[PDB]
Amino acid sequence: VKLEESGGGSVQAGGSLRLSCAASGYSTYAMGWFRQVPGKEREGVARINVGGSSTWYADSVRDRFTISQDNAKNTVYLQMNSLKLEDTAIYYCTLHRFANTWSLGTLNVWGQGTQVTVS
Amino acid sequence: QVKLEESGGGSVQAGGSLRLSCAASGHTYSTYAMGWFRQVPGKEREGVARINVGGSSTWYADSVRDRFTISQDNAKNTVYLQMNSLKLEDTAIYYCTLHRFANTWSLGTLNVWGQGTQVTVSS
Repeated sequence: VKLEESGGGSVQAGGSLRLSCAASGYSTYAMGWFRQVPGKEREGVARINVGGSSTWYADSVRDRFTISQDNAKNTVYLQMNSLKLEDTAIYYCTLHRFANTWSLGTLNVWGQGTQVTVS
Repeated sequence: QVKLEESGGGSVQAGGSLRLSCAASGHTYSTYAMGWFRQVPGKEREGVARINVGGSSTWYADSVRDRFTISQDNAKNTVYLQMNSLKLEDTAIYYCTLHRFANTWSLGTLNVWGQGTQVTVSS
């Protein structure tokens, strides 16, 4: 399976950006984003069960970001709003068959990610 | 040193398709980022499409996702950009560009650059 990522770049504090990630190559699986701020370890940001319904957000982004899916297109979307300097990071699309394993990162499929720079 | 050899592009009516290609020669890494930026009239260059040569991950600008597709021939250090459903405002100079690192690639500044290939879209 391959991951096709979109979006990112620079944005003014308080603004918005939209990411997307399409997976190509299971009927249901977990997909979403982790991020890595320079100097920090990578951390989960948001997940959705593609082909299911459940979502998860890191408390630091809940109510500012929205994750959604297009299951027919095996694609997820991350609407990032109210951006803060602390959100500057590489955002990585990542997938696993199972949401519990997805949370750990270690066994996931990983994209090369996209930079988001909040000024 | 590394040289980027560009081909493709040209002119088409809106709704049509064009392809670009770019081959790197010289010192290349085991994996590296290659793809295109473009410079539309009045604007500075902006990232369009990236692939991890020697890997599989791709990235697209939001404005081109789904219409454009980037692919590779890893062993030939070549990438390809298939542009479908082209719009007037896809008119631009398209530059092949390379960096060792995908996230540095996105900045442009530190990349190796091709000469650029014109794309024009007529109504």
